[PDB]
Amino acid sequence: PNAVIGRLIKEALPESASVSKEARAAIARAASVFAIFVTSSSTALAHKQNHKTITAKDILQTLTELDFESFVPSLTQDLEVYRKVVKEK
Amino acid sequence: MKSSMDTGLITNEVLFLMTKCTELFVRHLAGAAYTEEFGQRPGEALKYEHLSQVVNKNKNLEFLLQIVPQKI
Repeated sequence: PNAVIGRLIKEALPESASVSKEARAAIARAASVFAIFVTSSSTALAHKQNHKTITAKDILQTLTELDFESFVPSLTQDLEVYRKVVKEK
Repeated sequence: MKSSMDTGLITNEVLFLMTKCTELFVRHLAGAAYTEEFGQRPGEALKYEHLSQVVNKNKNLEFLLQIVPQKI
């Protein structure tokens, strides 16, 4: 969370840019709320269709619903590859 | 009802997707804050002000208003 997020931020910004000890803290806190919010929401959407657990489609729908639809493409391919390695060993 | 508390379990497939998109969000957030302030100018210093600025100027980042205040 403190280590892997610094690599995420360095990977997203120009290799020559920089982030203050302050900005990186905010980003990390934000990543946390983001995750709680998305789960909270995905949980909500899952009950609106009144089914027991949260599917990957519920999270995929909550993301497009929260305006983070640019995410869904990559996440679906990621989900495709995941489902494959699982159906093997 | 102590075998039905174990209802609504989070699956491996879900931990995965949740982790993958939180990383996407971190990268999205960092990068949006930078572009929105420096555009395509390189070697710049992203300060706190920029992050509160993108949270202010973005509707999907609305939920971060309380967690990323105007003044640190």
